[PDB]
Amino acid sequence: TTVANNGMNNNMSLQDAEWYWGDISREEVNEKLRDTADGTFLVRDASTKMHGDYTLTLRKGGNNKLIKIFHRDGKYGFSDPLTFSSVVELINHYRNESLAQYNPKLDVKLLYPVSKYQQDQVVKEDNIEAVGKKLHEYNTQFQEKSREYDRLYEEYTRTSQEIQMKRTAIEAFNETIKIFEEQCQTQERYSKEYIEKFKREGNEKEIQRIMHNYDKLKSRISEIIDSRRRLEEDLKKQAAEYREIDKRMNSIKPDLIQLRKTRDQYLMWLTQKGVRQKKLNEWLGN
Amino acid sequence: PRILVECLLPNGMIVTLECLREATLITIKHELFKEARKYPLHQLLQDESSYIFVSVTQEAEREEFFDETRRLCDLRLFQPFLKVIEPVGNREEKILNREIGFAIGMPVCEFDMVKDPEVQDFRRNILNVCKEAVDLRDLNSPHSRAMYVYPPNVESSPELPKHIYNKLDKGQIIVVIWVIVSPNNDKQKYTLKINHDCVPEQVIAEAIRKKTRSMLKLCVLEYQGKYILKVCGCDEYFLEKYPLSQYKYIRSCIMLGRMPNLMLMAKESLYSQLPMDCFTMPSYSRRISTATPYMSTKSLWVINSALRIKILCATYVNVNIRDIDKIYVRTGIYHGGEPLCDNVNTQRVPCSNPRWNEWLNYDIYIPDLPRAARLCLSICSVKGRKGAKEEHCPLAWGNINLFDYTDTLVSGKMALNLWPVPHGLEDLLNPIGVTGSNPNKETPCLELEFDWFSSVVKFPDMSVIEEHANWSVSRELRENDKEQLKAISTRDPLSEITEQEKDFLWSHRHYCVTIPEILPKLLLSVKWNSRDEVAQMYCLVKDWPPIKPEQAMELLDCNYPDPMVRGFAVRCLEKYLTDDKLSQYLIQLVQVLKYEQYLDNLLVRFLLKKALTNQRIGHFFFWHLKSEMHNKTVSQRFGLLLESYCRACGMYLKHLNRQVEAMEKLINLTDILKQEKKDETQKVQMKFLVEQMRRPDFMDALQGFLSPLNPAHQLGNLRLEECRIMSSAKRPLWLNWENPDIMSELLFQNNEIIFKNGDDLRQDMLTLQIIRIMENIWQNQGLDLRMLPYGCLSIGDCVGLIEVVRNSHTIMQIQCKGGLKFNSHTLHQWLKDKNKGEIYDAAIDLFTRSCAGYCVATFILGIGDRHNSNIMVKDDGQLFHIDFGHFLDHKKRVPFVLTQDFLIVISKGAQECTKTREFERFQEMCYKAYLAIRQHANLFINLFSMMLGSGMPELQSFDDIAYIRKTLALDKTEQEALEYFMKQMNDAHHGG
Ligand SMILES: Cc1nc(NC(=O)N2CCC[C@H]2C(N)=O)sc1-c1ccnc(C(C)(C)C(F)(F)F)c1
Repeated sequence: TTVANNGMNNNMSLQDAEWYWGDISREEVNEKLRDTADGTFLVRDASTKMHGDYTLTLRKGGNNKLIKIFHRDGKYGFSDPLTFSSVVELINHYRNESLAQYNPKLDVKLLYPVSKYQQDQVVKEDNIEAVGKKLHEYNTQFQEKSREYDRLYEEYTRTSQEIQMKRTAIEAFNETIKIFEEQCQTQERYSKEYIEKFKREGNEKEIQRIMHNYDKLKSRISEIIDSRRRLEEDLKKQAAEYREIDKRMNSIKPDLIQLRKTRDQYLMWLTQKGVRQKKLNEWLGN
Repeated sequence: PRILVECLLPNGMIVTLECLREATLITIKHELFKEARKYPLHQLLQDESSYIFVSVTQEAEREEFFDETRRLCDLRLFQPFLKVIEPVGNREEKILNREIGFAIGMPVCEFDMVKDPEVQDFRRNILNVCKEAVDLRDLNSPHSRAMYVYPPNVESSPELPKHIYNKLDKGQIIVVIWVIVSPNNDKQKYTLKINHDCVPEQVIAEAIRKKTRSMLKLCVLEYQGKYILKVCGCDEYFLEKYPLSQYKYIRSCIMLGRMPNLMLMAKESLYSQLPMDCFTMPSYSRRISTATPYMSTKSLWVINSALRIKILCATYVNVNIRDIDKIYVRTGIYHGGEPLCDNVNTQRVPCSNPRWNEWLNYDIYIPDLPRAARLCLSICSVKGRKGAKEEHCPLAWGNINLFDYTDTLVSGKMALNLWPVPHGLEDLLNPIGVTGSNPNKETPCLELEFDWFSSVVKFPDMSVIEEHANWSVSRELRENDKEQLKAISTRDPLSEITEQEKDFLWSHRHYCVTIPEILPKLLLSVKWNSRDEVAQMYCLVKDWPPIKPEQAMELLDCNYPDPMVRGFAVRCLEKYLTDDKLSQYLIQLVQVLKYEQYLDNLLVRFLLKKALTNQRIGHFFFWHLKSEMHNKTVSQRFGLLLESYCRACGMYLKHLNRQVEAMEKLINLTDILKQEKKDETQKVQMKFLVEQMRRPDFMDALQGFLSPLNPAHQLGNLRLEECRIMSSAKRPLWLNWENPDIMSELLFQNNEIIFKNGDDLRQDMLTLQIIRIMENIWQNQGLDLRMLPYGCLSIGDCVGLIEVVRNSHTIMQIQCKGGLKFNSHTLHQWLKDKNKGEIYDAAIDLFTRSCAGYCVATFILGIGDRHNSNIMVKDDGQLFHIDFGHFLDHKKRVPFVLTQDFLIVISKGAQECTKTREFERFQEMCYKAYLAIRQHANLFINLFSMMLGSGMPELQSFDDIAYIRKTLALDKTEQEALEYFMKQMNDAHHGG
């Protein structure tokens, strides 16, 4: 949540405020406004980097609605005329009143600042050596864990290909059994009126030989049911392996994305604090 | 060679026969029937005419093997079993269908057995396009079939570039005609003289009147209809009545300064060379879709209610109960990537019992749904234990069209399978994924229940929208807004558009008919979750003037899913886009085919019609969609398109299948080269491949097949001595094939091909495509920064082909050559040694210009660390980058640092490379190249935005394209971008 309570000085400093963020690109402002609700807003330095354009990215209807305020004769406002002086009292006036004054379509007035120092609350150890060691161990843990997640995704793809080709092989066995059963039914239809006549004329050696090589058909279907069984047990345990590998990447993905979020916020902290890559690049360049 | 194959005779008795590996069906069937007659119960047996073999392939489908000529190894049988049964079907349809299935890798009867009615309606309606294409193919047979089988390679420019118009002797091209006219195939030279303005009719007339020298009206006319121009060594034929400056062979000869190599082959010989193609209607076309559901109803604009969707349960979420506590099915009503309303979430049920039964209501009302509404189910779960802060992570995603092919709202309880999460997906839903259930069954499935009206509700025809357009209006400019509109028009597609400007755009629409460029911004300035706005915009689009194709393709990527908008864009494409730049942009249109919510629409009709009327376009279309059978998200749609193309492409099928099976067999080689061979210094390090290609069954499968990188190039006898492997990236294949035709010595006696496995050659194709459009821009604006986009083609999952340009060497190559036979002057000295003399400085000029081609390129595209091995220079002084791969950001600056050796070579070997006279000329042409790219960067944003749903692990959404947006500096002005590049090219030497 937002505590606000900046103070009694309404026309306060532009550079340090809950609304302000400075010269930030679209990627990280899209990261900030994601998973937000109505009335969530943010004001940054504009994409043109001109003198005081200072666009706004209020959230409404699931879209980062990109309001731009003007810089006419040193004043600010959503659109002409610019009857309001300062941006802080502008956003406070839209915190007090609706947006129906300038345009009718907008309904939400304002609900939630995205403060620059809300994330700064959870961070500590302002001294350089502590955050240096913390960033080093965060980076090596992130590298090892990203290698583990890449291995997990490779295993997931390999098991998906294995289970897909085994599923196709099982379907091929199913089609083979269907063809063999249809052939068996057809030959029963032909042979229900064939064997007993050659019995009636009195000879059985040909019948026992054709019965022997007919039993070869039932023998063959007997081992191919065995092969389909050994491939279907294989399919079931490989599906279980696929499920547990998906469970492992289920466990590995979310702490990975929040660790990446913390790494990004630490990069932002180093950027705003002013120290660039001086000694951290020496370890990674080895 | 000794396979014991068992056969199911239709009398019933069981026979087993030995079979050879190379034996065909006729070779084995004769002794099969012989020893079947020898074996007892020879009563129902008769001749082989009415008996047909049936077996199940390794792709798990029974299919009759009517074609008796096929070998045993071509059968691809999972088990050595055959069956003997009556035909009970058609001959030609079944050989055609099996060949189609071999060209896809999966048979047509898979399409037969799938019960999705949209698939079969697509299969019915594609034959309309096929029959129209083959009717226009033979409307002027065999003349039109000549342009089909061998396509002209012309551009859309009747004129010529100005800086190459001065490269000739006052607009005149010296060619050589290598016509034989000899029973003893004697070759000879006719060096001959043409301008550039005339069509090949005057060229063949001049060749007739100059051929008749040294042995001297109607004769010229009858030889005109009996002779034709052919490029030597490669199968391009000059056919159509075109001004001959557009043929790419002639323009490439102007580029490189080489004289063109042509001949006069007989027209009737070419006509007899191409076989007559046949097109037969399918068996499923017998069924007519005239349904009479004895049970027209009301439309969307009479039913007033809210969108209520009830979630019942998931089948089984694939989670772990130990570390994950609760799950939820946060949904979203998307229009591409734009949420049409708020993301309504479900309850936070535990993962033990994934049952919801929640009637999620949505802010959108029923009449205000757009045509391309896309529900986005997503199983994502809170897997973080924090105070008043929930950590969210996607697990399963799945998109659903709210309207079907019938163009009606979905209703009734229905289950649907969910796709797994993509690699590194930032968003919790998936805006860009296609609509449809997962074909695999062992993935989590979830149940939905729409607002069951106990009826069907139909989105109306455009008459209702047209009347509502006149209704809603009832419910001369200040030029500042006009120049504001002009300013909006020049903005890139990823421009930061504001609702001040969006409301300005929507409030002034009938005044936007003056400029056509403003349309895609007007796409983003309308609320798709509206009733009047969509009707107004449809009324505008119906009366909207046509668009240049470069930004008419803007309406095609994932942000513009509207069927009417995409239909207008496709209409503008077929009205304006030409064949050469269709084949240029073919990869992008192939990837746009994913973004279609349906199967049958106008884009697929247009791309099929252009593919079935052009061998080059159709061939590259087939290979581009064949490369993505491993992508199961669009495997069905693209497989249907391979089925349609292979139905209506003609005899190229055979050639196609040959190269396909060649590639497939070659792919198989890399499997043994990768899975079995993963070590070093054994007895079979190189001898194994020599012995394996010494096998006749493998080498005969690589004979006489056309090159997959170019249908004009044809591949013949393999040279096992000149085939080897490398150890550069992941051990690819060096393949050498002699060009079969006799006149091959003019261009190249041998074709070299890299066959690469281990890396995805799909982003490399995109990079080389970018290189080719920057070539086009620089040639059009008057700067010959000759940089070569060598041909590359992905042919499946992590498999690709690269055509080799010869007389090239790495920096590592020349460095080790100098060391054996290191210093920072070896490249310039080597270029002295290759081509000295009066041409040398010109080569240096080329080496400057190609440098000015690549460095700027490698900054704009953001290619990775260009070291000394992933770059090669030619003998004529031209460099090029090969291992592109990681492009744009790909690791989250300073790409392709200008090395010292460049500073020697461009500066003529001077010791003080910093302020030589040619260096500021280099910088000036770099500036001009960047500016010429910069007013054409909207096309580049379009072309990269039409690649988001492709599936590279380094281009997903609007998180990567900001890299080219910030290197191209669309936010900045021209001068700020200039000083940006003086900054980077001043720190290129870290001070210079
Ligand atoms: C366009 C191109 N041209 C070549 N030509 C020679 O290698 N030649 C030609 C002369 C002899 C030989 C040489 N000196 O060495 S290789 C090549 C290419 C393009 C893209 N990827 C590759 C891979 C995958 C093999 C690499 F290198 F990255 F690992 C190669």
